[PDB]
Amino acid sequence: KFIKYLSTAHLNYMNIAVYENGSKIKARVENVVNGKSVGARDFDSTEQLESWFYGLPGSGLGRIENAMNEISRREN
Amino acid sequence: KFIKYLSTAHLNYMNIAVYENGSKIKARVENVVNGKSVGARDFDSTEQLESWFYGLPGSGLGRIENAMNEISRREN
Amino acid sequence: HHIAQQHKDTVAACEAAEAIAIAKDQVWDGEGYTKYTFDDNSVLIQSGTTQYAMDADDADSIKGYADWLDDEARSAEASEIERLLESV
Amino acid sequence: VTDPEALLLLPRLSIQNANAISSPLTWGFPSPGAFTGFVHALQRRVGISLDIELDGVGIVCHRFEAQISQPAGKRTKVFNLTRNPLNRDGSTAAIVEEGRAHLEVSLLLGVHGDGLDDHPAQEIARQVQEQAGAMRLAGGSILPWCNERFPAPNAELLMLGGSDEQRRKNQRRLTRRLLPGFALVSREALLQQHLETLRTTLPEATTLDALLDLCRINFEPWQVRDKPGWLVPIPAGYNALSPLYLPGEVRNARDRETPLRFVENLFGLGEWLSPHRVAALSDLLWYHHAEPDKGLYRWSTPRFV
Amino acid sequence: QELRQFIESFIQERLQGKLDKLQPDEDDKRQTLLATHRREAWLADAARRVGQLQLVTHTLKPIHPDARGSNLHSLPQAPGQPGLAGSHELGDRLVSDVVGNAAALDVFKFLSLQYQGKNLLNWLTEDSAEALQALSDNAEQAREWRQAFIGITTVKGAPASHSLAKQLYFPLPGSGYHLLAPLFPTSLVHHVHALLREARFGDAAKAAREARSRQESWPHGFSEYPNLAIQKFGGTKPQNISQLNNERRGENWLLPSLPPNWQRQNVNAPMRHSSVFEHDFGRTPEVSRLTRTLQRFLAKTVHNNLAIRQRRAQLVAQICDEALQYAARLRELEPGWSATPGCQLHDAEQLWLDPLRAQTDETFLQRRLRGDWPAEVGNRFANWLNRAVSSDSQILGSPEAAQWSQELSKELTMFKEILEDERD
Amino acid sequence: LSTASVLAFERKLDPSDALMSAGAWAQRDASQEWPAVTVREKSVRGTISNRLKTKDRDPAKLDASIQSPNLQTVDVANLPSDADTLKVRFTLRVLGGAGTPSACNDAAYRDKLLQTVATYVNDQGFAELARRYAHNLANARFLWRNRVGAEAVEVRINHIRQGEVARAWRFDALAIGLRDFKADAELDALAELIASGLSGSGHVLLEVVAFARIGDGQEVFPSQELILDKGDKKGQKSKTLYSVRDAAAIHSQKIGNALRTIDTWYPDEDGLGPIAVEPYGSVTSQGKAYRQPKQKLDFYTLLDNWVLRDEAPAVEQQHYVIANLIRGGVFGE
Amino acid sequence: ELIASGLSGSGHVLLEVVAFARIGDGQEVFPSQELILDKGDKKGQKSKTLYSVRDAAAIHSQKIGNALRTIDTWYPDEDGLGPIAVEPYGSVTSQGKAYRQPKQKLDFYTLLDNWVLRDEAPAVEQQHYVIANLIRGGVFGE
Amino acid sequence: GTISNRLKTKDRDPAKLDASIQSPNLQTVDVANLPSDADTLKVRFTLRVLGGAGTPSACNDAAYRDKLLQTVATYVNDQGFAELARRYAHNLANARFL
Repeated sequence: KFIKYLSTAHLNYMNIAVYENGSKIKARVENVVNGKSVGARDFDSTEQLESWFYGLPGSGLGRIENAMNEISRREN
Repeated sequence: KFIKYLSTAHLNYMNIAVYENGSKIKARVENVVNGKSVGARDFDSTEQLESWFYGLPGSGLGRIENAMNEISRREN
Repeated sequence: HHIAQQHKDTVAACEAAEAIAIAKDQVWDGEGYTKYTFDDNSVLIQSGTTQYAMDADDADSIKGYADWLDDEARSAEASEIERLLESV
Repeated sequence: VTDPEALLLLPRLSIQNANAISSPLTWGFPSPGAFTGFVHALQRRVGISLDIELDGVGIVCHRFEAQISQPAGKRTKVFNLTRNPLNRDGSTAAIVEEGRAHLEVSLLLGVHGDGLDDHPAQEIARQVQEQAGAMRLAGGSILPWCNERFPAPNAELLMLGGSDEQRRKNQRRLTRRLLPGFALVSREALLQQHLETLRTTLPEATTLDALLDLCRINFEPWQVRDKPGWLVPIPAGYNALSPLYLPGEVRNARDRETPLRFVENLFGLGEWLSPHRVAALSDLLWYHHAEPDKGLYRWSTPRFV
Repeated sequence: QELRQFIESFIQERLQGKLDKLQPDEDDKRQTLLATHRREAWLADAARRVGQLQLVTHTLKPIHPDARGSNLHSLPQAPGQPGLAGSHELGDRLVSDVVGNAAALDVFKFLSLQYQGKNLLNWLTEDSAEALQALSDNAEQAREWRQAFIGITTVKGAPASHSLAKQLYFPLPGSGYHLLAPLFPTSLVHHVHALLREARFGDAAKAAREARSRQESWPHGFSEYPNLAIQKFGGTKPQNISQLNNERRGENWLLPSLPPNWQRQNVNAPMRHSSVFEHDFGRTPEVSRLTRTLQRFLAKTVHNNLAIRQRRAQLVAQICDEALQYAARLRELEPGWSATPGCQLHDAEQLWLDPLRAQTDETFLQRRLRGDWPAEVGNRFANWLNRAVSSDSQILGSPEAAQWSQELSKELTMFKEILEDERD
Repeated sequence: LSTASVLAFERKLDPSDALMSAGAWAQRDASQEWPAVTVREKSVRGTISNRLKTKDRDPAKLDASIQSPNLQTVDVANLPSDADTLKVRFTLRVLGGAGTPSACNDAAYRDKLLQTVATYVNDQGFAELARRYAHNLANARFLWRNRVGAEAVEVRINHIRQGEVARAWRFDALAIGLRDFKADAELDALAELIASGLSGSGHVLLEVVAFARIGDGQEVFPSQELILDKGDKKGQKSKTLYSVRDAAAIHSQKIGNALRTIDTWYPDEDGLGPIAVEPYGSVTSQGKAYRQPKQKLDFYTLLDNWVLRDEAPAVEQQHYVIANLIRGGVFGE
Repeated sequence: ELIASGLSGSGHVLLEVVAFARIGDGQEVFPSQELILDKGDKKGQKSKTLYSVRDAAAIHSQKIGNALRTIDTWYPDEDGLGPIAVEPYGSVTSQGKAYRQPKQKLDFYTLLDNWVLRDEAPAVEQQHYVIANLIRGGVFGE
Repeated sequence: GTISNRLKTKDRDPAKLDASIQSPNLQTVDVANLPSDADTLKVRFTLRVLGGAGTPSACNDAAYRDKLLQTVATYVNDQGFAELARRYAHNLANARFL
């Protein structure tokens, strides 16, 4: 079910994990030591994941901070 | 539509152009070689343009540097 | 658990279960629940007339604890069902 | 509402650990009710023994630093709490939330009594300061003297007698020691004016409070609306809903001898100023009057304009 | 008599909600257990357990969670002041919601169907003949249940309080005290926070700030909220503090009440040449903000003279009084004013910003600068105001610069009049 | 005579926030113009070295989690590189009148309480409590971790009546023990000052200044602030430090915790040491609660048995109860 | 003997360490590098900041502290590479590898649990590893 | 800057490379160099050795903490700190911290 981590370096114990559900993938912002997640977002394929992710403003870990601030957004 | 340049000497490719829209004029800070503009400001008549412009602190091209730093101001 | 079986429709002895046992949870959605946690990790779901007495250290009784939920009640409660995914 | 003869001034009272919540809807600098209730506490500890009478208080507010935090780049703020001791059982407790400030404020006062004929000025001001040095000003402690005891001498000024040149002279001698601070008044007539301006659609006043202290961006067919001053929402009294109760009725009162009602606060408009705008410094003190036939309480500075 | 078409139809609809999970061995008892209850006994067992809830509009619990006592629905009067505002201005839109054991809110929604475009709530407190035509039951049933239905909107039966209820004395005009127990205005908090969440984002807010991205705005006006402060109730369990939805997970935030010196600075007058050369300006962002606001009142004619007759007179007082604040901040902070270069043009401003006397000062200090009432810095300050804001000559041909020159005349006159006693 | 449903005691021994400023030893008597210790940021690249479970643990997530570096931003406070002495300054008021509550329902219960406390003071003075308070000001309990591993710690205490100094004390914190309350002439003098303060016989304001040799450019330890950690937005930054206007500082209630470590009268073990005075006398770091209510040594049990029923406990437990009244708090139901 | 007399609590030990290196005239020195994050702002910014104190380049304290505790010559995998520093789940961030796996029985948590709770004393060099982790310090437990 | 990263050659046309090296890779960095008339780096720091390396600062259990102190005290009584201080002395001897 688990595929990979989205970033290669943890920014204060937090990282985005990429999961597989069948015909869709599940990106999920989560703590690493504990395991409990803070927000999630469902995509259809990994091409949508990389195509959406590489369009974010930033480079390196500013991109992963923007992605964690995007997936774990206050929904209301 | 175009009327004149506001200054008679370009300060590092940059100059203020004065345009006409009907019942109003449009001062616009712009590059000269390329053509793309950086900020703009709308006045009602040329008497407001010269009456506002000649009240700026400076003389010669210090006045046109203050005017370019005024029209192309960060609006927020 | 047994207190809602010898008194399965007696809500006065469920108020005695409020008198004896420990702290309480509430669930607000389109429906409405209260949850009575016990010392034996037994959480009584209470809703109007109907109820459910949960038995922990058993994931099948936690499936029965998830048999009393709307999907809006399952829009909440996900940090409570996944909280109980340890007990082996 | 009685005009005082003297204006006692406390120079630099630095609160450690104040209460920066002050209401369920406003946030920052604390209520005027703490600063008036402090004066009535001085009236219950000093004024009956030196035969004087303390009625109002003048907020000056030289310095203010709230223990806040702003992480994650958001444009909102959170608090900086403290710990509590462990559980009743021995694990941990819940977390209530409490505001906090490192305040420094100067306070004008108002004296009515006959103690001036019985005692000189330095005696009166010295007794009042050396009682106020052991109290708690707005829910937090009052910092004692240090190397900055150099402004710590008080002042006292009779207001009625004397020529007008001594009035404006010594008045400007007062306002050169309140010089970096910003005074605070109440300006509800402006709120009635804005009710009469926005009375085309709806005369509601709470939505006017929501539409005064904010940056109104009005676009062009964008122009920021010009603020006519440094206005601020403050709590301004109580508007009791329950009928009054006899003393020995409600369980868990403070004492079983004074009556009770259940109240809610009442929101008003206030304004921070420079002290040189004020015509006479006696028109700055915070009084509070009442009529307990109904639930209508308020703090105010009557006759400011 | 369509109340039987409310009760007897709506309970049947809730039975249709229970048809999704029905087995026949449980339907053998659920036939009479649902139908015989659904006619009469659902209101009996439901009416027996209404007192587990409590419908109030001001709750005591967000003051402290352990506190038990008196919650109040009572908002009978709006007798308030001519200028003061509160939760008496609600009138309509009364969001008053449920405090208590959440297991039995099915009664509450059943009482919510009474005000579905009808005046049957007064027929739920009275009007038993309307319950004789419509409900058509016995007098003990409908009248006893009608007695038992007011008991969710009223108190439990005795006034109470707690030692964590913020009880405060309040002195009277020459009389005793009234100790008062304040509450938390939950309906007002929910209403105002619904307004703030409508204002910060929504349909037209995203549209108009999208027009700020596009520079293509239309008739509309929005706003921005500086310095909202989050206050959180309940802790990790905002459920036990009642009424708090996922929209309000202990999320009551506060409008700011800061004094305008909350953001202090470091006073920029060291012995370096940069501040010593440009010392005549004395600017902050507030000074230049008021100066540019003063410049923006030049294209205002007499056609809208309600604003310019008032705001221009007040608008110049804050600049000179702000300069008094600049000498205030310079005065009691940096007492070190020793010898350095540039003591000829910064010598009149030195006697304007009169520092403390030196410790090595001899007897020739009551004659070196004793007669220094420096009225020349109102002239340099006048030149700084003249070069700062534009002085139009089309207002000089009119009487706008005679009245305007009168305003700067008397305002600089009163400024120097403050400057008359800088030493004496 | 039931208990009062509302009781509240205002605190005495009110400290302030301690300020830290660094300098050089033997420039110690001129410690008045020393610059403050500032709080700064630095980044920290560490590895993940906590405990990791075995349930719902894909080993790809495990080995992917261990083999990757962690990035983080913290706050530190260090001395300047040419200074080896920490200076910690705070003040202390001693109010006095430690029997009168600030809020009480009953009038008979309050008069019985004042007769009990006045009976205690008339039987024996405040000499014991002021002796132990004098020992906690003598050494450097209020230097919590800054004391650990130091060459020499010197404490200077001043008494203030006006813009002057009445009497100055100069101690040595390492010679004075951490666990052994031994008498001394100067500690009896300062204990007479504090005991004269708590009885209401005068006004007592003390200025406490502490000096510690740590090392050139070493690390000082201010008190740490709360990042609330409410669900989302954990943030890049960690370990924020408390401060005043451009100076590191310690909270006032932590010094106030360090002053009231009196209690050597636990039922469990008197071999560990004095830990501070609390009702249900507990230690948050150890996770234990000494002085259980299942025993008869709790503050509420002794106060109820000594006010309402005239059953006077042992003398040292009376020192415990009066120590809780000097602490103050919110009592009653 | 001085450091061993210091760690046993028999005295106070403060050392001053000064290092000298011939590199060359005008060559490049290597201070430690700070954290920046390229987010979405205007006109760009820097890409390499360096740690400093008041107008002097410097190295972080935890990097020197990393350089002091390179003890561990007792890996199960290979003792031919060299000593790399002492960590629970003994890992190298640059190499991307984690020696001393918990699937073996040489982890710090496994040896500490088997040596405190059950009195199963490990080999002597692993005891040097465990006491080295106690001199390192950390946040242990659940 | 320049172009020296790997490419997938799934969106790497031969015109895309020339277009990508028309592109600006302009950049601003920090350097630290010696002065031109100096050839020696000096690195100074201090070091405290505290001691008491068995006592934790926070522990729930009292029996587990006493068992831990008996284990560590058993270790120190069986053999000293000579090995660890020997290896620490070797890391201060050479220049690992450079």
